[PDB]
This record gives sequence, structure tokens and C-alpha cells, in this order.
Amino acid sequence: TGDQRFGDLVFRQLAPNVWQHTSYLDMPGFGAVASNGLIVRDGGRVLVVDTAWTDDQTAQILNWIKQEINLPVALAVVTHAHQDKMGGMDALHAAGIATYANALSNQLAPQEGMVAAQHSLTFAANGWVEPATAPNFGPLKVFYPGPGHTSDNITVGIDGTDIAFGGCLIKDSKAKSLGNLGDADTEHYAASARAFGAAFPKASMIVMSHSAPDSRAAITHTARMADKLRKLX
Ligand SMILES: C[C@@H](O)[C@@H](C(=O)O)[C@@H]1NC(C(=O)O)=C(S[C@@H]2CN[C@H](C(=O)N(C)C)C2)[C@@H]1C
Ligand SMILES: [Zn+2]
Ligand SMILES: [Zn+2]
Repeated sequence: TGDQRFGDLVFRQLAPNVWQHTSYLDMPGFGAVASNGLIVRDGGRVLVVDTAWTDDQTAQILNWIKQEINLPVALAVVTHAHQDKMGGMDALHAAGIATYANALSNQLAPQEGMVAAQHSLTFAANGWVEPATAPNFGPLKVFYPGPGHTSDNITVGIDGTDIAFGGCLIKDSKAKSLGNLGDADTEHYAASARAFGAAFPKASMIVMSHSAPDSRAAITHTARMADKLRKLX
């Protein structure tokens, strides 16, 4: 496939300096649910997008980095306050890694059961991160598309590549549903999905939390499912 197993994780190289990490929830009651994030080598440092489901899994990602890249992890950015994205914050913090999330993700974190990130990102009215709140992010281009999967969901493009990361906002072009809608904004979801597409108009590889990377069809298929959901009444 391109995938490689390391312990209980899977890693897939997407570009010379980008890899997808995948971890699987092992809670007795759920199936082995996959969640994806990214690792980005930015020259002499590594940037992480999302934790794994648990601290231990997150620590395994750090060991894979240490072994396969062996550069310091300068920062991590997490894309919303749910377990699959922020479940491993304590592992990041035990490793002395500076962590960033949407201010709103840090405000929601105690209610959701997550450890807040150390630093809060804020956004302009057009959705682009305020650069003063995202210092030395290198190729990570952080975009808040509006409420969708959750109120706080953020997305990230990787400059120098054709990759954009949707997180749980975007589902693959064959998905049957939008997944967990318990925290979703059913009115704005579709528009937020289209905004993500518009913010990264040249990205041709769309990475998402719960499916393999897909084409831009993932974006339009998500926005459709979201508009169907809005119109059910
Ligand atoms: C527990 C959360 O991390 C949860 C969420 O993000 O809302 C997980 N993330 C999502 C999602 O929509 O991004 C879900 S549903 C996901 C999509 N495919 C699986 C599913 O549909 N299930 C029936 C669990 C897993 C997971 C339960
Ligand atoms: Zn979520
Ligand atoms: Zn998810």
C-alpha cells in the first residue's frame, strides 16, 4: 500500500518531508477506529499536526520521529478538542513540545476532557490564523473555515507541497455519512467545507482524520452531504 507499521501505529509517506500518522482506538466497547494526523519535517525540526488517541500512542509517534527523523519536535498543532486529535497532550508536554490550538479548542478542552494546549491561536475575519499567535510555523498554513464538525475545527495546508489537511471536517469522496455530528453545526458545515477548499485552491492531496488521502472530490462530497443534512426538515 505505502503504509508501514510501527508498534500499533501506521505511517505513510506523502511527500519527501511529510508523513501521515495513524493510530487506532482501543477502548473496550468500540471497534479499532483509525485517526490520522501529520508529521512535517521543516528542515532541522519537526512539526506535528494532531496527537494520537492516547498519551501512549502519542509517545510512540515521538519514538518513530526520534528513530526515523531524529530532529527535535519544535511544535504541535491540534485541530479540535476531541480525543482523536488532543488525546495525547500530556505526552507532548512531558516531552517539552510547545503546543498550539484554536483558542476556542483550549476553552472547550475542560468540558471535553482534554488537556488544553499551551498557546492559543486566533483568527482573522477571513479565517486565516493571526500570525502573531502562530510564530515560526514554517510551512504550516493554518485556516479556520468556520463551524462544521465542531465549532473549533481548524485546518492546515503545507506550503511547498500539494497537501491540505481537513481533520475531521472532511470525509472521503465515498463516505456514507459525516460521522459524529453530536458537536456539529449543521447550518454552517457545508459552507465551512467549501471555505476549506477555497483557502487551499491548489491542494490536490486532501488528508483527513478517518480515511486515506483523497482528491478534491472529498471536499465537494463533504459539502454535499452537509447541505443534505441542513435541508432535512
Ligand atoms: C471521539 C472523537 O474523536 C470523534 C469525533 O471526532 O467526533 C471521532 N472522530 C469522528 C469523526 O467524525 O471525525 C468519529 S466518527 C469516525 C468516522 N468513521 C468512524 C465512525 O463513523 N463510527 C461509527 C465510529 C469513526 C470518531 C468517533
Ligand atoms: Zn471530532
Ligand atoms: Zn475524528
